[PDB]
Amino acid sequence: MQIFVKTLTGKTITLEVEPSDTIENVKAKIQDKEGIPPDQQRLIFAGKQLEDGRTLSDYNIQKESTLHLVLR
Repeated sequence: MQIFVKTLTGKTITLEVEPSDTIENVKAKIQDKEGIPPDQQRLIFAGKQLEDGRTLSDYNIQKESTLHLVLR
């Protein structure tokens, strides 16, 4: 499924992911696409900071959802 990741620079990128993917995997995908190191990535959805070892499904992230990416 497609999701959106809205960064603080004005850029929103798209990713192809599965709800069973871990947050760590998603951060690795963001690194692949945009070059941002995972340890700098703070991901937020529905007021919650996302934890590396959990999955997208754990946070009820569905198709066409938007995550917020803030850099540490």
